[PDB]
Amino acid sequence: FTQHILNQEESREPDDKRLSPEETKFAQEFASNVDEYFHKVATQYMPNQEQRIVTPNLMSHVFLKANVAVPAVIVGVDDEEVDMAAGSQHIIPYQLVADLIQNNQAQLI
Amino acid sequence: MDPSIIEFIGEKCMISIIPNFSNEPLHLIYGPVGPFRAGFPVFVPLWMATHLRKQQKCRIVPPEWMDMDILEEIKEEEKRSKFFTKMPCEHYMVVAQLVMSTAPDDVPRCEELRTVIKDIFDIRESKLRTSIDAFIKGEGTYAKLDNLTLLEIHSVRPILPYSLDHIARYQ
Amino acid sequence: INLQAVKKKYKEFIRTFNEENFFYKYRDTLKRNYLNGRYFLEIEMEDLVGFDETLADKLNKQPTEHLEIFEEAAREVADEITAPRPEHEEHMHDIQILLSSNANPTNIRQLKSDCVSKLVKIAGIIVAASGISAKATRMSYALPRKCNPKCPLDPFFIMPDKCKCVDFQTLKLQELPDFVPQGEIPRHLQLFCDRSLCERVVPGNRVLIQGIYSIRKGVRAPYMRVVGITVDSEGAGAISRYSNITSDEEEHFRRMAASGDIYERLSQSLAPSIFGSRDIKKAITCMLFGGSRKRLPDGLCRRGDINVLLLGDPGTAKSQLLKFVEKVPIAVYTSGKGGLTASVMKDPQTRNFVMEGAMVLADGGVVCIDEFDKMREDDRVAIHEAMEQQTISIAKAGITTTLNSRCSVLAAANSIFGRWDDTKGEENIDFMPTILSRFDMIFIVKDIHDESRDITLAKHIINVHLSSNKSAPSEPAEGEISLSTFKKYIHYCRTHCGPRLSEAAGEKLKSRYVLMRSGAGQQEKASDKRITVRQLEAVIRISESLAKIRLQPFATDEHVNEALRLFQVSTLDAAM
Amino acid sequence: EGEQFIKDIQREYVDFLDDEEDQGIYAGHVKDMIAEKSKRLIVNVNDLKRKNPQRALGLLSNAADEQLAFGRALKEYASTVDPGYAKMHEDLFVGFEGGNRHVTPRSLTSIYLGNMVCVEGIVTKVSLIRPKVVRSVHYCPNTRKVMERKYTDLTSFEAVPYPTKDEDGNLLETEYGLSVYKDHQTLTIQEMPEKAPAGQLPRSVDIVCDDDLVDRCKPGDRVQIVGSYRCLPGKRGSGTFRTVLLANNISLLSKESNLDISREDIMLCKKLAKNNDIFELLSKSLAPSIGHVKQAILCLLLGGVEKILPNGTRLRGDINVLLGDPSAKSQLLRYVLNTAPRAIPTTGRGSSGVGLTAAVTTDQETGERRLEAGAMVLADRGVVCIDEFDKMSDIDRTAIHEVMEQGRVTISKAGIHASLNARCSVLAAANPVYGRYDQYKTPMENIGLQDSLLSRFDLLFVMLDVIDSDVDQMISDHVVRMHALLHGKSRQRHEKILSVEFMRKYIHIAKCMKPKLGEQACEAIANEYSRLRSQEAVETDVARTQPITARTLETLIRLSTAHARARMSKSVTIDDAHAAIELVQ
Amino acid sequence: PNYYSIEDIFVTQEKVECRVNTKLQRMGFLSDDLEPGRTVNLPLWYIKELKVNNAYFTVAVPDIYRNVHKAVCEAETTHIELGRLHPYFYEFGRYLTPYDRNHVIGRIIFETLRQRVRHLLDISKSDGQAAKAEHRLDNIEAKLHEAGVRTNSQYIEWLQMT
Amino acid sequence: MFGEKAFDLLKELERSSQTIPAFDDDGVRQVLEEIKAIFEENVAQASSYNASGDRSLWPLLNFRHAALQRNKRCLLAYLYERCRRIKALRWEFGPIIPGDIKQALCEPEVTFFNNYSKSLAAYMCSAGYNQGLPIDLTNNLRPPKSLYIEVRCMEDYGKFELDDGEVIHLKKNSQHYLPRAQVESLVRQGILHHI
Ligand SMILES: Nc1ncnc2c1ncn2[C@@H]1O[C@H](COP(=O)(O)OP(=O)(O)OP(=O)(O)O)[C@@H](O)[C@H]1O
Ligand SMILES: Nc1ncnc2c1ncn2[C@@H]1O[C@H](COP(=O)(O)OP(=O)(O)OP(=O)(O)O)[C@@H](O)[C@H]1O
Repeated sequence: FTQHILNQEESREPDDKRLSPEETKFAQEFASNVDEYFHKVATQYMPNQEQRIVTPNLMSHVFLKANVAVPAVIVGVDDEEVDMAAGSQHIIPYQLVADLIQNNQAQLI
Repeated sequence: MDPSIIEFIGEKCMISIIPNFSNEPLHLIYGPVGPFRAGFPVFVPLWMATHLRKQQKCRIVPPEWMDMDILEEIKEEEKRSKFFTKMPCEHYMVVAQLVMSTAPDDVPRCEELRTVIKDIFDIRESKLRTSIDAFIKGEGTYAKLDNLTLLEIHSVRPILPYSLDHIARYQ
Repeated sequence: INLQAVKKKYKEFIRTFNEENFFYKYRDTLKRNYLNGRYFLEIEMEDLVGFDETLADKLNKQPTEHLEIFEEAAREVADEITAPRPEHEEHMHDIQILLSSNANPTNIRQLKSDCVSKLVKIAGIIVAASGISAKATRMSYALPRKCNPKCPLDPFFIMPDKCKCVDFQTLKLQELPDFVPQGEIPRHLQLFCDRSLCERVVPGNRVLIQGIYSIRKGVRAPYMRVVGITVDSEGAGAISRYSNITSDEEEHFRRMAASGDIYERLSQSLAPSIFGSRDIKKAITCMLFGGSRKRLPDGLCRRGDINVLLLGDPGTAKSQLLKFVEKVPIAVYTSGKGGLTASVMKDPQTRNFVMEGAMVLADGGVVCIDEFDKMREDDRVAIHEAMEQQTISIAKAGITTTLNSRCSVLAAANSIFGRWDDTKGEENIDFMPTILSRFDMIFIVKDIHDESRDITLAKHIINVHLSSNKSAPSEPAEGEISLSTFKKYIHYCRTHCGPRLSEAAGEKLKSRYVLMRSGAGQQEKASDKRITVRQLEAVIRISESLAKIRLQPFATDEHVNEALRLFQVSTLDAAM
Repeated sequence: EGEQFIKDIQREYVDFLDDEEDQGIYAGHVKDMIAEKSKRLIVNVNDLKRKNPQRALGLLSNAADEQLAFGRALKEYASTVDPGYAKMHEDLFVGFEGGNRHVTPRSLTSIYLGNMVCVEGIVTKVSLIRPKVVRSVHYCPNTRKVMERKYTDLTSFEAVPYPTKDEDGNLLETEYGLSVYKDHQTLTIQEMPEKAPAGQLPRSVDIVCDDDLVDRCKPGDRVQIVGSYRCLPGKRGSGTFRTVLLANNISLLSKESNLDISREDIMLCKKLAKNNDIFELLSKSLAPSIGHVKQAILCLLLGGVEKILPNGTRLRGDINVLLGDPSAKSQLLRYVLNTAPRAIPTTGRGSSGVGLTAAVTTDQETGERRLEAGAMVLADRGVVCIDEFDKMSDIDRTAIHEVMEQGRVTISKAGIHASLNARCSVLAAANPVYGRYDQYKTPMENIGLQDSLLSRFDLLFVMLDVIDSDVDQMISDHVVRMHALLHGKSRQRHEKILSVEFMRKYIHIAKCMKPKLGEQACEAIANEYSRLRSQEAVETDVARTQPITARTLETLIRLSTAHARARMSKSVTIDDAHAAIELVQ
Repeated sequence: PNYYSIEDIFVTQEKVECRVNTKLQRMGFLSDDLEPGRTVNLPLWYIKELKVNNAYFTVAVPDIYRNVHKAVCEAETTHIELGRLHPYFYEFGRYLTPYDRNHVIGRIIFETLRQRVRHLLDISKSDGQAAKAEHRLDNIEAKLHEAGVRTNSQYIEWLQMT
Repeated sequence: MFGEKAFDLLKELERSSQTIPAFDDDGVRQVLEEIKAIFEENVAQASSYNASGDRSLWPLLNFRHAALQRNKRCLLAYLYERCRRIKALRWEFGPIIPGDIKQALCEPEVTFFNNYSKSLAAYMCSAGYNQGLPIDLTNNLRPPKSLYIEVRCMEDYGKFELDDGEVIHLKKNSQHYLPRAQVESLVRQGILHHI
């Protein structure tokens, strides 16, 4: 995911929440290196004039563990997230829920 | 997902045994451990009974959910369990293997338990396919965990979803 | 008793099979058969001794009942595991069992009254067997009198909407050729097979068998069936259609393939007792491998395999070589005296004109013969035809079922007066050229003199012919070993690859054949007195065979310089 | 009336009758309102699954009486829609017509019992016919009440069933006329065998049929069928088991009328007919995989032309030819077996049934006395090929003389005088006595058979192979070309204007016309035959000019006729003369 | 520039049987002028971004892709058999769907692969030796096929210390 | 072939699983002699009056675009799988025992290789300790025991053990003055499934 991680980090460069600095050290090291290795392919005729992305997808179905109210604690998520529980799960994807986990309300396995 | 990765999870669980020593050249490690003196129980995790029983130091005994009778009535509860059944510690498919591997030099009834635990294992596993022969319409807000365990569910995890998302996108 | 068996023993037997490593069961095997529609299971006969010490000694005496107590135990132990919950046993289903052993094989000559209704083990050979009619279990033998105003004396209407159906095949067995047929001919026997083992044995194979010798009606009749067949390992006694080869075998195989010292290794493979004759031998092995049977949108199903020739003075070991080529996937051998007709006979039952059909029996195998010479021409024309189109036709009575068979062919010969013809001109064959033309190889044999060769062929043979020598020192040579490997290896290599040429091979081959035909025509004109598509369409098959060897699909003409320098032997042989 | 669900099933097949799709189309103007009266309605299972899946796959799992319920519902419907044609008071079986499970005759294997499924195989054993016994409107003059009694058997439905002295001893005049009858039939199928493993014998099946479906092809064609399974008799309750098939509509898979032939495809044909130099194309069409004939082999593929007189006699219209040392003559005949209809190779070594029968029977179920078939009537109105001719015996040759030349087969097998209509042509292959030879010794006597046949055939001819040192590189060029799409667009072509399928589809009209002779063939043919018999026997060719007769006329007219069919010019010209005759010279 | 995978470019190559509506110029890889109607094969890359409403080429489907088989195989979605005459058959519409003008194909595709949500009841094991059912395959279902075989083959190794 | 060969490009490493004899720099030479044969046409008509500004040239743009796509991404594979497998064995050892050859370094790969080595340098610096304790992480997993003895193994070559012994002959019978810091590299490269 060395491609558009950088877009969020230039959105704010978050604090200790999102990333750590040495990873950014690595990221710029690698992003420079691939180009200076591409050196000996096409750099006397490198491109003359967006589309290269790697890890964008946010719908890989995961398994949730709820940890909360045995009734349906309804929270910020797009679907009918009804029937939340204390020991149970109704499966969902990750786009609609990157919210509970940042609350540490819910868990994965 | 591995045969041992989840033992770096599951093997941390606790049992209670009796060692044969006094306190060791060091008596106790600063932590939840209790003091070491022969002839009496002590409560431990499971990354030592491996190390201990074959180090020819002590005995070992199991928890209570390992028996015949409880694991002969839980199955007939499971038969009508249209959803799920009773769950003794929820990663009990691995403590059994790491117990019945070494321990049986002294443990009682070290086969018929294997019989019943597999007899529950298979029935619940075959249950966990028939979710799929009814799972319709991309229903990715409705599914089952209610008294499920973990050591079965890695036996599905990389097959279905990794493709299910980018496939049943259409609905 | 009927139930104390199923009550606990068989029912818990499968449940109880336990070695840690958590494999040692027949439960998981049963389920992984079930999932894929197979409906069978295998066992040994000396594992029950690992469970008890009596039941086996009861299994031998009353097998026919025990082998149904098994089926009941099998399904009542398996449908519990069918149940995911009570909602996916759509309906139960029946199974058949297999048992095996390694005890000892017997011979047909001891199948007598005492060995009746009793388990056995034998080892024989097959000729042919029937088709697949039917048989079933129940529906809605004596069908007694009572009826169930009157309804008289056995009015029973079968309800075959409500009947059932299993299989029926009637296999066969002939003996082996080393158990006193010497002052006799070989007898044989007919058999019986039940549910899932039709299309398990084609005729022309070596068998192990587990069976039982039981009757149907004091001169009453014999028969036998399968009680859990298995097969033979005469090197690879039965490795002819299926695959219990494993990734280990594929690994060893393909690791042999890339080993680029295998072909010159294999030019010394056939004879651990014969000296010399290596250029003769570099393409007796490719004949097995075969090339490509490339059909096209038009008609041209062009000739797949290749064909062999040899004629020479005796004293150069022709016979042993051809017997060895028979020995090492499937093939048969006659020589002369046999056909031009095929088999339109008549079963005296029903009086029809059935077609019994034996170039049929090499449809993936091959055939070898000696003496095309000393068998006259009334039976050469059907074989004129077969080996160019393989559409073996029939037009005798009111049937025109031009069936077909893909076979190759190997030819030994004997010319009159030795090399008398072979020095001078046109007495190479005495008969005709269009079966000398319609072949590929052209390899003559001579026995010329030289004292060094004389003395060497002297001592080379003595150490061979002294006291059954080769126990120790044959395999200790480099790589000249294990025909069994060759059998299984071929039955891989022929049945995978679909090779064909490159670009660069085509022009070089065309120019080379051009020079060949031009040299022949110049020999015509440089003597003031006197080149088929077959020669090109055959020599291409040696490139086909070589690429088959190394498993590369595409092959080069520099790879094939060996092949064309083999064909050079033919060219400079028929030099005149 | 058995289990009560049967009537739910009746109304559930009525539940097909909702709205426009079946309540509008499938019932009404369907057979009797359109007045074809072919009782069998056309069913398609897919719509059934699309309406009633429990009643769709209930059928392809069981057929106890669902057919009968279909028929009951159909009569209940048509009795309302149009009772005038409701006077056929019988079962009125229907389609079940329409790849769920299409196993071979080799694999009708111990399951599918109680199912309705698909088979393929050979049209074979086109066999004997009989009628069937149904029900009869009996009568008694003493009492004058026309009673009734229906008769069954298992091959019609489940159950199993003449009256004399019925009530107490009164009269019984069994009244026919109002007693009815179906038509009945029995024959078999064989696996189209070339899917065989020739280490095994292709297996067989058994099929039975019924009334309005009877005897719908000739044995020697390819076919599809879709039918159900039944198995009656004893099986150690008394001795083992047997099979039979029913419940089907017929499907032949080698026709042209199967094609939706409107007035447009004929329009393309007749448009392109104006193109003149198409003969050289169609010659280069037949054998795209091989030098070398086929300009005329085409005419052999056009049958011929039949010419009769008032109440006199008739002639045979077709052509037969052949010419060569070994190495592309025994690979140019499989352009017939699987290019064009009714093509049957024969052996070169097969006796006793090229036209013989042997008439053998052995106590048939009925009284089958004596008959079998042959290998020419199979090829009526078409063609035959053979390989390895000269090695054939000198036994059956004279049968070839007769049935070729006389154009009728009027034979007897020692029991019965026989006559039929077989009007076909034939080929074979060729081999000289001594291998590679036709030129230095003589052209003739290198063949070695009677000089009567070249009258029966048409052509004394020649075929060889080699070249000198200049053109040898040219044959190298062509051989390397044989050994893509480039420069066969220098060959201005398309894979639809030159192909197999459209090429086949130019059969119908070229064989439906009758391109009569004008007059201007006459003086040409006469002067040319004059020159032919005069000076064909000089300048190195005296002995190769023996077999001329007055038979080159019927061949010439066959030829110009055929060539007049390949463009449908309902007339005949001098250009047709040249294109027809240049072969002979 | 794609949803990559190890099948990086088995992606935009699938050839079709597109028709012609009006004229073009200078076909290049195959006249700066042509007729209205001449059938021609075409790849998928350059056609990927030429404006479904715009009409150089026409409403155009292949014959296996033509609605007849595809309809009777959303009714024969029980044993529609594949082989290798069209090995991949699982995300073709994941470009090609909207270009019909008769909106048919997406529902077909989804039902077919919803049958794999119904199908792989059985494929749960490697019972023995090498290869079992290795030619009814799209080579995206082959991925998860090998994957499930792996997970079971290692889960086996779990089943004891084995 | 027209964009197929990368599956052929890794085939130098077809046998090189864990019994590897050696490795090479295959499949770049004629293949990037391509790219200077084609740029001529790819930028031939740039804003040209060659066609007077007309729509027809759109296949050419996408031709260039897809050509770049295939070329660059096969390059990413020939880079990344090499680095990744080498990264596996480079987790099985530091630059203590580098590759079998160091002759198949596709020349610019010095930067690539050594940068990843400095990936692990950063790893060591921050992880292990804040100052950086290079944290023994994937080899030499003996519980605390003796420091200096030798033992038996199974015939490895490459012979790069520069660590703290005079000459130890790192194969079967590398059986000589071996300290702990000498033998600090091996757990799995094909060596000590058997002491
Ligand atoms: N070149 C050889 N090297 C070693 N042994 C040989 C050789 N040639 C022949 N022999 C011995 O002689 C026997 C082979 O004779 P073979 O049966 O081939 O003669 P043949 O070819 O059948 O003669 P003919 O063709 O006239 O029947 C073998 O049993 C072998 O022991
Ligand atoms: N011009 C050609 N067209 C088609 N096939 C050719 C041509 N030239 C050579 N061949 C091939 O060469 C082989 C020639 O053998 P062919 O079948 O003609 O023998 P044959 O004429 O049947 O022999 P015989 O007449 O003695 O039975 C065939 O496989 C054929 O495909």
